[PDB]
Amino acid sequence: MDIRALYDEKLTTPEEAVSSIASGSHLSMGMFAAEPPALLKALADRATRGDIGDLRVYYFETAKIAGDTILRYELNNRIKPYSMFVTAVERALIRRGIEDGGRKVVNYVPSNFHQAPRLLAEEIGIDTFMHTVSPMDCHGYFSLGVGNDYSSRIARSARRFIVEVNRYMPRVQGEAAAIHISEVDAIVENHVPLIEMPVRSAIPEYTSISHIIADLVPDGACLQMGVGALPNLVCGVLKDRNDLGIHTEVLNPGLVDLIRRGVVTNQRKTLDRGRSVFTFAMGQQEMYEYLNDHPAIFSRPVDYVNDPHIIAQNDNVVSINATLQIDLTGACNSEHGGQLDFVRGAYASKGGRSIIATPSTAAKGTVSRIIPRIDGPVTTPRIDTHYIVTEFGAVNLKGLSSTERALRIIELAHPDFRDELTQAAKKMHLI
Amino acid sequence: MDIRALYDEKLTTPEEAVSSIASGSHLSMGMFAAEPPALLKALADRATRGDIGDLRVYYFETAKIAGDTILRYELNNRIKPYSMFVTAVERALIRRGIEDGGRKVVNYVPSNFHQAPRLLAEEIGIDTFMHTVSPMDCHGYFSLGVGNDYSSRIARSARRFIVEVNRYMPRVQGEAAAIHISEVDAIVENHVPLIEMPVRSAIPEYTSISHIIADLVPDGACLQMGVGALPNLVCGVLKDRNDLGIHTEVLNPGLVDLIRRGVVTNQRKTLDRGRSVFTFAMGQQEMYEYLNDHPAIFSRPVDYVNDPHIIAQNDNVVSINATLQIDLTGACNSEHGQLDFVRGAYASKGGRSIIATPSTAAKGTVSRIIPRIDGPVTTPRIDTHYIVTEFGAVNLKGLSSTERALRIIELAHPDFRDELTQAAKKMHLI
Repeated sequence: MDIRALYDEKLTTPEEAVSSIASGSHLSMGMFAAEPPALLKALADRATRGDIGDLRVYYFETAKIAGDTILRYELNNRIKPYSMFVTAVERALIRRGIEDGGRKVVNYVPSNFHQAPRLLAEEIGIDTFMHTVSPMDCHGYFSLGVGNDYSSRIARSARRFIVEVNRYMPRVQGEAAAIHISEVDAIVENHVPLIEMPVRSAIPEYTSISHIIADLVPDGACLQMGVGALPNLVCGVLKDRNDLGIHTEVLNPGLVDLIRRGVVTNQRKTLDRGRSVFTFAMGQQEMYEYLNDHPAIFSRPVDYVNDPHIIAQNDNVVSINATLQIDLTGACNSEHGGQLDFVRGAYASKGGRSIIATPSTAAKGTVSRIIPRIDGPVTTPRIDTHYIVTEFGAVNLKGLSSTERALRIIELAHPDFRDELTQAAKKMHLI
Repeated sequence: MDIRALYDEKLTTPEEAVSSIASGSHLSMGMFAAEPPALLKALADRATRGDIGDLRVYYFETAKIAGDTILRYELNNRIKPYSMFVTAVERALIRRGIEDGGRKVVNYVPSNFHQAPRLLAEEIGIDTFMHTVSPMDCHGYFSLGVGNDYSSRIARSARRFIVEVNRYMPRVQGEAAAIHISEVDAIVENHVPLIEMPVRSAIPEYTSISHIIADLVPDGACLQMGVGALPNLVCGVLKDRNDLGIHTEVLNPGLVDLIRRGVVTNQRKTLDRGRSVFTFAMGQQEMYEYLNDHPAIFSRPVDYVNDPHIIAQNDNVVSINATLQIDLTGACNSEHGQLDFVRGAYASKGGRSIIATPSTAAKGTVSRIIPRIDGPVTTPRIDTHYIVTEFGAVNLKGLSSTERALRIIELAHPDFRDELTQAAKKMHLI
């Protein structure tokens, strides 16, 4: 009942906060900007001093904060990274491990992001959860801010929950987004700016792509949008629209701009009418500040947002994702869970469209991103692909034969490669 | 108003019935036993006479009926197979084509079985549909019998619907399973036994395997069982359970036996309480006869039955499917459809998806546990729940790549664990 008394009792230093984490246990943390830099530096220091060991850390969407501290290659023998998604940080480790006599240093845990809450809480189990939070409000609640995802579940299921208060973390309204002090085991404070998503340059091809994509977005569309230069530009094209909605996996600066412009009203959604729904947020300082106390933005846990069945309840969903390669069948590959939840959900939505877009080439036009056959596991299976788009147009693949697929996909390739690809298709018997 | 008058008006010969189908149009037909033999023979003949061309046929689960009629190789240029699953019949055509001068002769259409009704009705478009049906009842309705699937949907969407009345087709109750006479364009009669799935004999491993699986089936389970001896036999170890339910893609003999025995009450299901749900059926004459007018069996369309969200509604779902290979990561491969239930069972409260296979093939000489699947998979590794061989069961959910590989190598036959362990080390699955 005395919230200022509980806060003072629980408030401590980063060093002391992480000091009681058991060796040989399971720890998890928020995603990206949610990762708590002061707590993680102190924990990394505990390993450096040889005072903790055999600590498994299970997580998604790592940022420079985790990579610079606990995930640093030298602590790999004491803090074991159990990544459930592989980003730039793990790729760097993976390469280092290969060069060190094919040593294994990342313990990839295959999973569905939409199942993360259940996997972490039930099959795996998380003993300690750490997350950056907004400042306590006058009723005693902290907000997970940029993060909802699996965090709102694991913050509660973990045997200890440690928070890092940071005034740069927006106070976001959402389902289980708010956590009462009575539910927090320790508090440290570190007011420092949130980590930013790098702003990436627009290549020329995105212009034609954004216009091709934009023709495929109807009024009343309910947007889900990934990150990058391409989706931002698309958001740029949609500024003249009206009455759009948002139900997105990640909330990004392009989408927020449409909110700021009054383009997104959410009045045509079936679920969460009136509110922009997302499961975690990434962007730049201007966007992070804008989320603070916004009543028309509402974070929800990932097992809700990325449930394809939930997605489909909104009419006219448009899912826009990027990929690196598309093959002649055409399966798509985004590497070299998130996305796939929305491909399925958007197709299921009434009037819904799933769009996957890529420029037709890479490397100053020397490499085709339209290829004969993806190498190994794919991102988007060919049975799920709906609409693909390059600077040369768009194709809806649903119901097309293998031959019809190969022929139409080749026509989206750069002219320099159509002859080469046509030959490959006959050799593969796609014809 | 007068059904007897409408019937005689529409009744005709297979020849005349199919004589009007336009060249260059799209046709589809029921699955398996639903494939109308008289109508399809008559259609194949038009192609032989050279009286029809450029006809695309879109379908799933070919049966020797279509295999021996419209699908015969010599007609490939006139009746074009647009296959949405690839089974034994298409393999044979495809192999023959390669021998006929690297000629492309089968068109594969990638799809989700549970999207089949929409893909076919809306993306592809179907003009003529043909399906075997039970005899007209005294209210003027035929039944799709052993077929619902996408058949219920396309019978209505096609410009023309042609039925083959067969007294051997059971009269089955289900959603849209009954078709009024005013919804039918033409009728032919051909009373002949339905196609049977071959009965297959058990191999010894199924005995250990069935036990391991049985032990994973909780009180009041809601079953889906995959076609084949393995699932058929696990049904057998369940002769003793009580209050089981059925919500399955295919209704097979093993499941029907549990119904016959009173083991299945469906009283613990949340959806379709009291009724066994399936989307199409395959078995032998004894099972087909048993379905006739059964009030506790209810077919529903595949876009309902195979919707993972629907599957999950029922508590304690158990999905038992078989496969040919499991790799060390470990995805599964069923080829030389079911993914919906792998997803649905895991989502069910108390649900389990089980995929099982003997650990070896070729008299113990080939391991069915392999390092990495060659090409595209059936069940992806992020979706696999429980995998079973005669050496035990493992729940893969939440396991790391190392944890997956180590427990999986122990499910391989001992002759192979070392050879497999070394491959894993080389792949850095370690």
